[PDB]
Amino acid sequence: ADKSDLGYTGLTDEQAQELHSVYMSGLWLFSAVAIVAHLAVYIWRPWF
Repeated sequence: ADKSDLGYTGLTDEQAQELHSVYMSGLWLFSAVAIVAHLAVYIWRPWF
């Protein structure tokens, strides 16, 4: 016995993602690009 609005059950996974997916999405975004800001910045110095 539970909600999952015996239909909301599915769309949930999507809404439930509206807060989750998105979360783990921007999460690994500013956590990778940043890493670039650390390298990409000290990476455009050397060229040879």
